[PDB]
Amino acid sequence: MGLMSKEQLIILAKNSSPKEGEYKKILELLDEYNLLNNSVEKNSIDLYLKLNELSKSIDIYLKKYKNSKRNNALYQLKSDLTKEVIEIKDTNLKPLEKNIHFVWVGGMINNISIDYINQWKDINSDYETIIWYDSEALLVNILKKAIIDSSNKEVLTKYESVLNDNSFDSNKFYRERMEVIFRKQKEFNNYYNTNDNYTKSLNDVIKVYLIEKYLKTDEELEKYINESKEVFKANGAKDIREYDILDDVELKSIYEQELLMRFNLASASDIIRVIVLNKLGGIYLDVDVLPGIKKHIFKDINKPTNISENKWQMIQLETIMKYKQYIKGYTENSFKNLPSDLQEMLQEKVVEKNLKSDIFQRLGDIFISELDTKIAFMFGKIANQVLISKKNSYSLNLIINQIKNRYNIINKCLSSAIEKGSNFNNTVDIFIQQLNEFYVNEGFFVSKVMGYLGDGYMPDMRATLNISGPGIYTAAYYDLLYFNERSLNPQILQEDLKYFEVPQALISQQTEQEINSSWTFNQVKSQIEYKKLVEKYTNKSLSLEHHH
Repeated sequence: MGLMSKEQLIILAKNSSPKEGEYKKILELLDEYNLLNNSVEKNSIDLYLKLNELSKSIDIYLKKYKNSKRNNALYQLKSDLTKEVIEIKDTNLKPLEKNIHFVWVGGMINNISIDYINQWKDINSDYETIIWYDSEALLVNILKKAIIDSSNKEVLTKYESVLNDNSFDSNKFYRERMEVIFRKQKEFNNYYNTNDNYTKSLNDVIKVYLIEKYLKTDEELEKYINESKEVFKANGAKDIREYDILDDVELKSIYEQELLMRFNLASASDIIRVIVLNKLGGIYLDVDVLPGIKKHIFKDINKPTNISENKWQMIQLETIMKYKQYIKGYTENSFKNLPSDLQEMLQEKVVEKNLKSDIFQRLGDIFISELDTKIAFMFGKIANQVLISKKNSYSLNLIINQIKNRYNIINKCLSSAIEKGSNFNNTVDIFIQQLNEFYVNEGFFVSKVMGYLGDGYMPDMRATLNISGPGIYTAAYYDLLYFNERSLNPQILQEDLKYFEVPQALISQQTEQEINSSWTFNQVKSQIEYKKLVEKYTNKSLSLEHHH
């Protein structure tokens, strides 16, 4: 079923007055949509654009004749347009390109990640599995760590005689450290643009800079580079510098601003995964996501009442790995603490299965609309750890426009702030000032991006989420469902988002590497990390008690 017919709307909206010109436009647009929906081609994108026309046509009538008796039928039709978008998205399916995309930029990929990736390769021989990396950025993590470690040492040496004084605390440490980090980020980019270094190979530039200013040896860095490239080539990885991934001059600059001025590798990967999925299609996966476990394996075992569903999945993965050894070295700590009769029931359900494909669910043939882009949910929230989309999808285009618009705003106020700012703290203050003065309409957005310059270095700042992360996907889905562009304050409910969910049957998210990497740089973890930093870099040790 689709939209109401034109004669159906005529009967619902009839009154004694003649048809207004704006009403006739709605009616002919409705006719055009319904004729479009009954054709051989039925192209999802062409149908969506016609709905967008219809939506703008209803808004024109509703604002010109705000008391018309037709408005009740017309508002109903307007509501139906959003429901119709969902129906097109889920019935005009085309086969998904059989690509599995992983992204690892900034350094060497971990060997356990290769093990996880290989589980996906084995189960989906009909898919091409690609590990995307950046051959020019293999030293970025080393540079970032060198910048952070020298800023730790610099601050802790400057305040060593006051670390146990009353005024100095962990929050003062991170504020003073952020000034040093900002300065050092500034130092590198000055070197990056000195003479002709901006046209030399980025990897060579970073290597020389690390030798020159951070006491690295050419031998040890060359070894890291070549050994990482060896792992990548041994697993059929693809360099983004060689497959025209960085075609878009705007997106390339955004990628490299995250890569080289914020050293925010999570954000840099947020960019690349969107670019490769839009260019080639398929499914993107974080390297710590494993295939889904088939529903019927453990169905007859009762989950203990206290144990969460996420911990139940951990136990299932641990059971599989303990008795099938698909990934060697997988933890069994959760399994070991279970009562022995539950261990024995879990073990039996695994040992009775013969094939790895009998336990894990293969991707198989996936059908999806050109309008769609699916996203994983974790704890009821959308997370871009898994994405599914055809190439050049309509929703990926909306997501790309969200990135470009958001970085346009951020960079316009960051450049203003850097010009007017004398240090890190007043640069941030001017940044926030400029954001509020010129985006008075968007206070929800300004609140989410305030801490851009401190993200990853300061406790309780994660602006990235609403610039390159899941926050832009919420906005893009609102753009699609309610016929808007580049919206910064979406009004979309938890129900509308779940029409975009990656089927849970396809993924196991509660893996050992996922849980290890899952963290939150909040106040308490910052205080723990600061406490260890003091003992590492000085001979003092943090008091537990405050002296009166």
